[PDB]
Amino acid sequence: SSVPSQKTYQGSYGFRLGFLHSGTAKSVTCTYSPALNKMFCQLAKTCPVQLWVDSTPPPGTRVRAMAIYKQSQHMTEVVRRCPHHERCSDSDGLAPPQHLIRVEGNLRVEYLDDRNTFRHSVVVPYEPPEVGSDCTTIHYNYMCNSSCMGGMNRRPILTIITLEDSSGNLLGRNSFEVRVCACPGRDRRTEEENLRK
Amino acid sequence: SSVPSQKTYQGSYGFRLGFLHSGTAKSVTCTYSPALNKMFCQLAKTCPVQLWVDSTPPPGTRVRAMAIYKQSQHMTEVVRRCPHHERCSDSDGLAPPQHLIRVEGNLRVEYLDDRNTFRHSVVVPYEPPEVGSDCTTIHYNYMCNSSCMGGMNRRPILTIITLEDSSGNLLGRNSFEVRVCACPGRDRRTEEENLRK
Amino acid sequence: SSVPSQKTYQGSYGFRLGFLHSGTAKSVTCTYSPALNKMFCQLAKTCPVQLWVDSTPPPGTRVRAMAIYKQSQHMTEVVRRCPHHERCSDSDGLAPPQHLIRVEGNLRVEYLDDRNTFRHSVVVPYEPPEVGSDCTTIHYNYMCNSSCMGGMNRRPILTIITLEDSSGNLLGRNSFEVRVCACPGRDRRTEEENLRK
Amino acid sequence: SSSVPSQKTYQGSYGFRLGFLHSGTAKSVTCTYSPALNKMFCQLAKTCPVQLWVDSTPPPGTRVRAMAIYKQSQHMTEVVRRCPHHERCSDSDGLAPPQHLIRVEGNLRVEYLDDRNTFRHSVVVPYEPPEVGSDCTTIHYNYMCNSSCMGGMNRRPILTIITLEDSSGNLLGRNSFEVRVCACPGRDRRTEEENLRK
DNA sequence: TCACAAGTTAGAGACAAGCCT
DNA sequence: AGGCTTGTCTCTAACTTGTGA
Ligand SMILES: [Zn+2]
Ligand SMILES: [Zn+2]
Ligand SMILES: [Zn+2]
Ligand SMILES: [Zn+2]
Repeated sequence: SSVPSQKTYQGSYGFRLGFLHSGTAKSVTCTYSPALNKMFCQLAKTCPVQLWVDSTPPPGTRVRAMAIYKQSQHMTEVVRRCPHHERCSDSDGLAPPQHLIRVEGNLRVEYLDDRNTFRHSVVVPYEPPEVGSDCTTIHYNYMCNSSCMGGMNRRPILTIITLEDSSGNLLGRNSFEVRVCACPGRDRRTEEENLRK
Repeated sequence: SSVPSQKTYQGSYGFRLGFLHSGTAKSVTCTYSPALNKMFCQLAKTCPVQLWVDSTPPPGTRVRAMAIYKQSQHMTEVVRRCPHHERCSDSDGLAPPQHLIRVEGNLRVEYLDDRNTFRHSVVVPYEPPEVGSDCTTIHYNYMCNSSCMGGMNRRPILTIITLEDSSGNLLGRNSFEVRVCACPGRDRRTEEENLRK
Repeated sequence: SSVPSQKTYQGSYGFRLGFLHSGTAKSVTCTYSPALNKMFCQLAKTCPVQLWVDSTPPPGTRVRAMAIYKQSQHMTEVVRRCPHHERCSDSDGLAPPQHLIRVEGNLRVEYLDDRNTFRHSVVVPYEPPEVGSDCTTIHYNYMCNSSCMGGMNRRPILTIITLEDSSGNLLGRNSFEVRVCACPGRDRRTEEENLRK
Repeated sequence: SSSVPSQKTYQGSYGFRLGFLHSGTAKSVTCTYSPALNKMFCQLAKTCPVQLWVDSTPPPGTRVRAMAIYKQSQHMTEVVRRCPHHERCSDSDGLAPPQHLIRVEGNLRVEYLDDRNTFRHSVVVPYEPPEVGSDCTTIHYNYMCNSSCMGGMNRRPILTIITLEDSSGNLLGRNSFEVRVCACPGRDRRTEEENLRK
């Protein structure tokens, strides 16, 4: 219920977000719009999100992803999966059915059903970039189209990536808008070229 | 799931179906296509169906309405409501959430499934035309759009109306196709003008 | 399945990959394209890969070969043999049926299943160049066409050659694209001459 | 290997004949029949209408079996089944076992069979008289693998044997036709015809 | 009554690509 | 090996179809 802050806060470690340049090819599964700060992606397909830091955080550091409705009218409402996809039986064996945001590839992922705020969140332990890399990449999945009747229902959302210590304190925070659709390449091009109005 | 017969059969009482002429307007809620034998109607809106008989059946006679998928590859599936709509709580106080076809106004209505075929059906006791009238009218509601994700899923259906004695024996039968869409007038006009081949 | 990095990393030893000049003469079994960094080869045929290093590594050092899908959409998916080639009598007695990449000769070869990751890989104990030669050559086999239905399914892959300490630490890695087809000479000549567009 | 059922056309005591729909070699058709080749070109999992013609209505309890056998002699004794790939992806009919190549749409009294001795796959429906004004009974068949499926039919042509049987399985009538399951029926039929003459 | 939003589908040739004249 | 075989791409588009000036 209570709205988590979305204010971009790099913190003491210079926590920034990175994405791949994929282009609006109309055959792409996931693309990012720097102008809109928005990720257009297909249902249940891979969403590569990069983590850039000026300095390596202490071990036991985890990262948290949470979805919140963008419009102020809907902010108090928890982001859940539509009743259909919830009973679709597509679980990876790790993620709860109702959760929208999943993490594939990571073995020690945890899924949170917040006792008080009722909000859904997913966490993985932070890992420094492999030797010679510049950043850590996390693959996210979104388990419902933005237009799904019974959940997001054509309401745009934001994904909040939060860097936490082992205790759960805030270290860094960044965010980006997400549209889950059938044609990311088409809808990104359309939406970008509509911003002129 | 064994497929109920759909062959029309007027029987010993000359059981016929009647409909209202509403015309493919722009703001119409329900419209019947004689050429297609198909009823285009909005979600949860009133669908008037008339019952015509040559001779008044014995008392205790019941009228059943059942929905089946028209296409052969889907016939063996039970027609229900989408996971979303069966949880929206729009219940009229009488109908169970998962039933697609409702009857409004009729207090002596019963909502049934079948012991073996598992199919949903709604019944009302047949009442003769009040003196002056030549038929009796039943108001049906369809509680899911034909395109409902998780429900009918863009699959067209047939509504089978059967005249039964108290025991459940067949007395008469008729049927028609149903599209539950947002714009009945538009979609009926489209399908009819597409039949020109 | 943790996504293994394709970060080309020569490390402290200057680990580089070399190949034989075989030419795109139709009727070659295995050829390498320097421009594409891509190896075109026939099914189950010998693929010579030689290892170039500035300084001889300590004994107990091993060389690991692993397959991975090039595209981001499929990167999360493990690389296996098609369901058909899995169950046909191919096994040399050493290699598991599921594994795509195997090593000819080299009796000290080991194939792992990676309980946690589930990713297939094959290892060889590193042996210094024989006297006169300036590199160590390894003969690899690819046990499925790139176009194998149910397997790679026309999706291009990369082979990740990693240099490892016995404990499994990273010393250096390189990678190259692999197309397993019927006509390597034809397909290489075609793909190279298409890059001019 | 597995023994070979006879393919010889035999109309029997009831004049059992096969009928097909005239569809033409369109460039977007899903199923077409070539009278010159006695061959049906069709897409995977798409409906294949097959008609059953009889002179005299046979006794009640008589059945209709459909079975696929390889046409070429060196492959006839091999059993025809779905490729290892298509076998493992749910295509479920709601009825049909995953491994069966030939399916039947609509008919709920369908049975998917496996011979005790020949180990061959076969699909059986109870014979039902023409609902007149039809002069024949039509059956919707599916083929759940392309003829070129690696690990399956593997580009080997096949024959579909339709047999009219009594309750016990005795032969009453038998006809057959060649089947190519491809992506482009209209193209492949037009090609092979324009190759047969002359 | 239109225009838009946002998921599903289609054309036949131009190719991909494995196999056999 | 050249020719052919045979399934896929290209993929806008046009078509669904519910929602909105
Ligand atoms: Zn959904
Ligand atoms: Zn619904
Ligand atoms: Zn294979
Ligand atoms: Zn197959």
